[PDB]
Order: sequence, then C-alpha cells, then structure tokens
Amino acid sequence: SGMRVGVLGAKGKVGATMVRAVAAADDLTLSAELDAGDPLSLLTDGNTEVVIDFTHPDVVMGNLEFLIDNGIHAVVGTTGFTAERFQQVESWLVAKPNTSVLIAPNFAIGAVLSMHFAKQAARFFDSAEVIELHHPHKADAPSGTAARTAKLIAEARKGLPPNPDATSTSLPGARGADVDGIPVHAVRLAGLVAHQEVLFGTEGETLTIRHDSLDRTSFVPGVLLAVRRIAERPGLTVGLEPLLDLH
Amino acid sequence: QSGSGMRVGVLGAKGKVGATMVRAVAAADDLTLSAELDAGDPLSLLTDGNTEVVIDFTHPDVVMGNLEFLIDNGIHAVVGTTGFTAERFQQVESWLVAKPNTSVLIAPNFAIGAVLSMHFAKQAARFFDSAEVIELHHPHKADAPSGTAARTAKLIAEARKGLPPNPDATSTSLPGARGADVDGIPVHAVRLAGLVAHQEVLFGTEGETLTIRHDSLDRTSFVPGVLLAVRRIAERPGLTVGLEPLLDL
Amino acid sequence: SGMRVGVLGAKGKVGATMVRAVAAADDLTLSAELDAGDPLSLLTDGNTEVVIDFTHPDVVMGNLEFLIDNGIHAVVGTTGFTAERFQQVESWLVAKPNTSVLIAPNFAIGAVLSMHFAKQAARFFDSAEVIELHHPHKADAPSGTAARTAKLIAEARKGLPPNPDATSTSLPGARGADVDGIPVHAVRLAGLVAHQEVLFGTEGETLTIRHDSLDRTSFVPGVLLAVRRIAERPGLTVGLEPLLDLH
Amino acid sequence: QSGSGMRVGVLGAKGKVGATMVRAVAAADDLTLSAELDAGDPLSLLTDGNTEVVIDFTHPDVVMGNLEFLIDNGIHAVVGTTGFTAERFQQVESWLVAKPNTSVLIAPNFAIGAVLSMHFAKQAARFFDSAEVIELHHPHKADAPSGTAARTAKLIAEARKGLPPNPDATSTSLPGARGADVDGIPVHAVRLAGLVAHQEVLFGTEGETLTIRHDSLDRTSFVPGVLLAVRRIAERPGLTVGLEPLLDL
Ligand SMILES: [Cl-]
Ligand SMILES: [Cl-]
Ligand SMILES: [Cl-]
Ligand SMILES: [Cl-]
Ligand SMILES: [Cl-]
Ligand SMILES: [Cl-]
Ligand code: NA
Ligand code: NA
Ligand code: NA
Ligand code: NA
Repeated sequence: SGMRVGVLGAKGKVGATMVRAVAAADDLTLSAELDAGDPLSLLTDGNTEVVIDFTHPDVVMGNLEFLIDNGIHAVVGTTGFTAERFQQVESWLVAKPNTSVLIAPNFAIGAVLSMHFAKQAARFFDSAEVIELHHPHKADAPSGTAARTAKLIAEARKGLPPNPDATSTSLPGARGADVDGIPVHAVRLAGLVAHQEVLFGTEGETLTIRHDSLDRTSFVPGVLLAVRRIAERPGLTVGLEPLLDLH
Repeated sequence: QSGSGMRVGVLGAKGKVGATMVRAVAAADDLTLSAELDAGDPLSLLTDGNTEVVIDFTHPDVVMGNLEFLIDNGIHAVVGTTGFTAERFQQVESWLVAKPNTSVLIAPNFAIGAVLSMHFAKQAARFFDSAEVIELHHPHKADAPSGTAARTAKLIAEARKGLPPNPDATSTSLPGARGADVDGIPVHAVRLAGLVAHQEVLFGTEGETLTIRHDSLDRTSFVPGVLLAVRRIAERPGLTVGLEPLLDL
Repeated sequence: SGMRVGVLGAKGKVGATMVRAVAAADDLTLSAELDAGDPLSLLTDGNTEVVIDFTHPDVVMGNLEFLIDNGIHAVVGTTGFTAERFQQVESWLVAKPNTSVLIAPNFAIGAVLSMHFAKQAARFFDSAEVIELHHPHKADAPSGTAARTAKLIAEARKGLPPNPDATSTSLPGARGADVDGIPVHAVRLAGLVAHQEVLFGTEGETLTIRHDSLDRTSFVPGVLLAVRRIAERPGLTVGLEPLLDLH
Repeated sequence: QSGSGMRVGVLGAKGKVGATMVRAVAAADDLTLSAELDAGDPLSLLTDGNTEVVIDFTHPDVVMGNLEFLIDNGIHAVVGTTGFTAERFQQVESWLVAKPNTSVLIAPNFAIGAVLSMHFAKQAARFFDSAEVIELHHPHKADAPSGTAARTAKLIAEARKGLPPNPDATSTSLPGARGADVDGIPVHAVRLAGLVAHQEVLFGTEGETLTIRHDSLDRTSFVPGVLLAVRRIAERPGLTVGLEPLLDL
C-alpha cells in the first residue's frame, strides 16, 4: 500500500537524514538506499516508484537518465544545474511523458513561502532590504538563500525607483552588500543557526517576513511533501513553490 | 491636450480619514479634487462638478443612501465605511445590475501592508503544525484583541480546517496565559505606551518558524492603498469586496 | 593543577550534561560522579574541592550538610528551598566560614542578565509586559522564568501607577495572565525551544530585552562560571547574579 | 505656602529641541518657565528673572560662553549640545572650582531607553562569544552607521578587551556583507522608509542569544530624560558627564 521511495547518496549527510525520515513515515516504504558503488538496477529490482537524490553534481545526470528511462519519479536537491543540463532533462522527459522530475534549491517549506511572500510584496513598497543571520562557522556571506531572495526582490521591483538613501558619509561595509540594488546584511553570531528577515517599508508602515530554522534538519517536511505530491505534475518542475499550490 | 486628472470627490471630508484623503488627493498630480462633502451637503454637488469616483468613509447609517445615489449616477465608489451585512452587499449588487459600467469597492482595510499580511497568513496557515497571533497596540485602545487580529485568526482557522488543532501540553496555568481562543487560534493582545498598531502572525513546525509582522507607525499609513483603489477602481466593473484583488496577486 | 569538581545526581539529565562539560573543560578535573546509592565519602576520598548538585529536593539537605562539614564548596541547582532550609544552610556555614554555597534558580547567563536588565529598566517606563514562547510539550503556562521575571518587574515598580490600559471589551484571556499587575503572555508553538521578551514603553519610545535559548544545554556556561568563581564569596549566595560582578 | 516650581530657562528656544523643551516645561506642574532665549537675547535675562537651571541645546560655537556665564551666576545647566573635547570638559571643571554649589550635566543622549540600552550592552558584552550591532533608520539619514550605533559598538569593544575576537569562518563574500568594523564589532545599517530610529544589540554563545532593542517612534522621545535631568541636576554638585549616573543604577 505505502509508496516505495529510494534514496540516492544515502551515506551523505542529507541522504542519511532522508533515509530515517522515510523509514519513520507510515505511508512511505524505503525500497532502496544507494550510494556510490551500487548499481541503479537495485531501484527497479525492488520496485522503487520515486527517489530522493542529493548526490553530487558529477553523478546526478547519470542517475536522472536511468530514472527517467525507467519511469521512476525524482525529487532532486543536488545542485550544479546549468541551462544545458535542464535542457537535457527536458529532452529525456519527452519520451516518458508520465514521469515527473522536481529540481529545487530549497526544500524548507518556511523558506519557500518566505521567498514567495517577498516576491509578492516587493513592488508595493519604496524600500526593501534583507538581513540574514547564521552561526559563525559559515564560509559564505551572504548565504545562497539570501542572495537568491534579494535577486527575486530586485526582479519583482523592475521599473521602480531604486531604494531611497541619503547616505553621504559612511564606514566601508555599513550599508551591506548590494545584490541587484537590494542591500543584504550578513550577521554571524554564535548561538544562531539559520535565520532570515526581509524588510519592506513606505512612509507610515513596514512589513517584515522572518524565517527561522532552529535545526539543520528542518527541510525534511518539504522533501517528504515533494515525494508525496511529485506525480501531480508531469514533466520537469523547477523549485518547490509550484507544488505548494498557492492560490 | 494632456488630460486633466481623474475627478475625485471625498464624502465625510471633515472626519479624520476623509480630511487625510482630501489632502492626499490634492497632493497627487494625476487626481483632481472635485468635491469635499460632509453631512449637510447635497450629493448633487458631486454631479454638478463632474465627479467620477468618490472616497467614502462616512458612517454605517448613511453609506447605503450615498451608494444608491452614486450608482444611480454612474459614479465609482471606494468605500471604507463598515457595517456591511450580507443583505447590504446584496442590495449594492442589485443596484449595479442597472448600471453595469459602474464600479464599487468595499474594503475593511486599505493599508497595503496589512492586506498583504493577511493574504500571507492565509497562504502559510495549512503548512505548519502551530499558528498564533500576537498584536500590540497603544494603551488607549478599547478592544482586545483588535478587529484586524480577530479577522486574521479567523482566516487562519478557516484555512486550517481538517488539520489537527495546535499542539499544546499545557496542564497547569494562570488564567489568561494562553491568550484568547479565536476559532482554535490563540490571540495575545499587548497594550504598551509608545506603540501604535502592530501585528505578528507566528507559524511553526518542529525545526522552523515563519513570522509575518506588520508595523504601522502612523495613523495615516492606509493612504497609499486608498489611492491605489481610486486609480484602479474602474478596471473591475461591478462590486469588489476587499483590496486584495486590486493588488493583482 | 586543575580544580577538582564532583557532580551529584550524575545520572540525571542535568548531572550527565555537567559530567561531560567538566570532562571537556581543560582547567577542571572530574573527581567524582555520584548518584543515589553512592556514599559521599567518595568526594573526600578523591579530594573533591567543589560539587555541582542537581539532585532532588528530598536529598539535597543531606548532601549540603556533608559538603559544608567537609569544606567542599557547592553549586546547587536543585529547587525546593524554603525559608527554613535556607536558614539551616546559613547555620551550618557559621561553623565553616571559608566554605561557599551558591543556590540558583537559573544558570543560563543570558537569562540571568535579562532578569537583571528588566529589574533596572522597570521603574523608568509607563508600561511593562512579558511575552514568553516555548515548545508545545511544556506543561506550565507561564514558565517559571517568566513568572519570576514579572515578579521582579512588579517589585521594582513599587509606588508607580499600574500599567495604563483602556481595554473595555475583550475575549477572555486576550490580555494574558496578571502576575502582580504585569501581563504575561505564553506562546506555545512547534519549532520553538525557550524564548522570552520583556517589553517596556512610554510615549515616544520602547525598550525590548529578548533572550533566546536554541538548545536545552545552554545553561552549561553559567554553571561552569559558578564553579570557577564560587570561592570568591564566602558563605551563602542566592542567585547567579552576584557572581557576574555587575558594576 | 506651597512652593512655586523650579525656575527653568531654555537656551536655543527656537531650535527644534529647545521649542519642544519649552512646551514640556510649560506643561509640567512642578516647573516654571522663567526664560526662553535664542541668539540675540542677552543672558542677563536669566538672572533678571531668577532662573535656577537652564536647558541648553544651542550650538558648539556658543555653548562655552553660555556655560561660563551660567556657572559664574550659580545657574545649573543641563546641556545636550555636542562638541565637548577634553580641553572643554577641563575648562568647565575649573570654572566650577570657584562655584562649588553649582551643577552641570553634559550628556550626548537624553532618551532614557537609549541610555539604558547602552548600559545594558556594556554589562552583557564580556559574557558572550559574539557581539554585533544592527541599526535601522529612515532613509533621509546622512550618516551610516549612526552616532549612537558607533558609540555603542565602541563601548562593547572596550568591555570585551582581552577576550578573543568575534568568531567568523567567512572565507568568501560580496563586499559589505559583514557590515562596518567598529573596533572589531560589526555594525549593520539599514535604511528603510517607514522607520524612525531603531537599534538592536545582539550577543551570542553556542546555545543562546540575548538581544537589546531600542525603538524611538517619535523624534521627541528624549523629553522625559531631559526633565529628569532638570529635576535632579542639583543632587550632584560639580560636573556630571552622561545621564547614566542620574538614573541611580
Ligand atoms: Cl552552513
Ligand atoms: Cl544557504
Ligand atoms: Cl482594529
Ligand atoms: Cl520544559
Ligand atoms: Cl522555566
Ligand atoms: Cl545618531
Ligand atoms: Na516508512
Ligand atoms: Na491633485
Ligand atoms: Na577536564
Ligand atoms: Na509649568
């Protein structure tokens, strides 16, 4: 009765988490747990219906070719998807029109909603800024998520005057990093995990959208949601947002 | 040859909202103030001066009379006045059948930020195990919780129908600690000197939380939404309820 | 060279955490790890200098009598200290004037500072309220910490007019719980751990003091601070605050 | 027989701060406005009307002249004017030796909330691995970061001397992402329409964080601290620097 779910990259950090979550879920049956060395025929041997793939950019295309050829739906968190790679995936899917592939940069439902909300709000305010706050072991400033969020905001603000700012005197860096005309401030503080606030303002009011992750495994519910719903959309879907079915 | 602006009248012009809108219409380059009426002024002044659209924040006792005149004369109406029952909305709809070109918009909130917040709360509500509302206002406010907080909590509850209720292990408590229960959604009302009008909607599931916060630092923060409604009101014939459709979300 | 630290109640949840932290600290040597059944003579047999005690209210007095008699300093997190118990501890200490005992309800440095700050600010504003937010497995609303904080605030506001409030119409519970004239609001939300905000306001400005704990073991640095500094104050100290040496 | 109030003069009375203080002194029941002077008015008006204390928010170019007169005449001074070098503070001190009963208070910030925040930041700073400042202001502000944020970061750095610096694994970044470095303390400056003046100081160690936030929603939020200084200024003979001693913390 339960949906048969395989996990590729099962010994990686994300994969191993997803293995546990699939096992715990009552309505999902773990049908495979593969890492480098394991033949993909194990997926078809055990009647896997959908896989979760967080492998490495160097192997994901090989995985996807097999999956699609065998009508096995794929929930993909692996990065490194160039325009040429997306195009290849699309062509493979022409031959297998009932197969579904989802490729998403972010699976945390809260982060996905937060980005969508920021996109909807952006054109209705004079000012927009992003503040992100993370643990002080993080290599990159600003985060991937903050940079992608600021780009969405910029894109949605097409044609608007830039953010008003009378700054004439400053210490270097005080106004943050400029991502497509949107300031992005990166706080690195012991005691934090992963946090992001998007601020919008016009004379008289402000609107703030804040996402807090308190545990590194907070994406799990979005991956499982993608697994349960992935077959609703035939073909290739990019990003988790369409799956949320926002009216 | 450049067209003069849209001719805008304001009803209830000596009220606090009206007077603000009078100033904002005068300041706007694309809008011409064609009337500023309060109780005692005949509505024929609107047609005498070729008013195209009115802003109406009057009183529930007069608004239906205003709307009947406006619709009969093909004058669009942006209405912030409350007290709209199902019977009243129906009456407005039937008046409009005879005047298909005319547009009426009735909205309980014109602050763009508050409208977006409620919309966001509605979209997020089904995706999290827990939802709560915290609202914070100046300490001269008569009602706890606010109208906006109560409406927000109701939208949230509605969108969560067929989900399990909020998890809560509370077995021992001081009375009131868990807030007011609005359709299974806790609502907490802070009253603090130095505040104006503030609302936070909180959503959570194990591992993450999402917070939507709206701050109004000035009582006149609705102005940009009323003006938006005025500029765009004619795009939709007939009756529109709420500002949200006009945002084109 | 390193200070010899024993832990009583070592198989309890707090004790076991403190055992690990003592072992990890370079300047502290774990000299005993006792639970029910173990004779206290093990403390003196192994030259223990200071103990951490998070046992049970039913045993703590017996522990303290022995510790004091043997000149062993005590950092005590166990509750259930009545006025009669504090008095007994004080009398035992008369005979042993160089021994130190610290009894504290809260060891998280951030929570201790937050309570002290709230106390200092309280008399300078027209309004004060407490919002606490916790995971939804918590039995008590409001928390112990929030209730103690609101009491400190009330006490510091002696003689002031009560909080201004024009509320004439309300749903039951909307204005929170009244702790000595101070509203306390208790949020219970999945995804949270332990969080507290104290809000102060007068016309024109507000001041907010917020403490966030993201992990249940965030008290550890305060217990260790108490252990390192406990001998600076002879006799009985109640609360961690005096140890922080706030000028 | 009930004593009339304390006789308070305001210098720079037509300036924005002065005019506000004139109104606040007039409104206060225990204080009598005895003078309201601006440039052009002779200081002898203060002694002619038996002024006991003045509030001075004038300009750095005149304040020393004002203070010399005030101290010579035994008139207490509550001073918000900036530009006080070590040489100026020393000059004030020496004037006061001759007039031991007189009190002068010079303070860079009179908002009680801002004074407490800085004090709290100073007390907390040595107890956490990380410290950062975020300040948020209206987008007409010329300077980034604000004066108050820069001063706060300096206090924090000073209180953290002999601690390891803030931990940070940043190896790759866009320019400016990590804020401005003020004495090893990151300071981030947000400029957003709809804001007034806001500051958050953040402290953290693995497992917990502590945040101190000050919000000013109105430009006149300093008034209660100036009045406090006026009422209490005579309790301390001589020169006091900063409002913090008067709070009795
Ligand atoms: Cl990371
Ligand atoms: Cl990221
Ligand atoms: Cl309301
Ligand atoms: Cl608990
Ligand atoms: Cl507690
Ligand atoms: Cl400043
Ligand atoms: Na399962
Ligand atoms: Na105009
Ligand atoms: Na050790
Ligand atoms: Na007066």
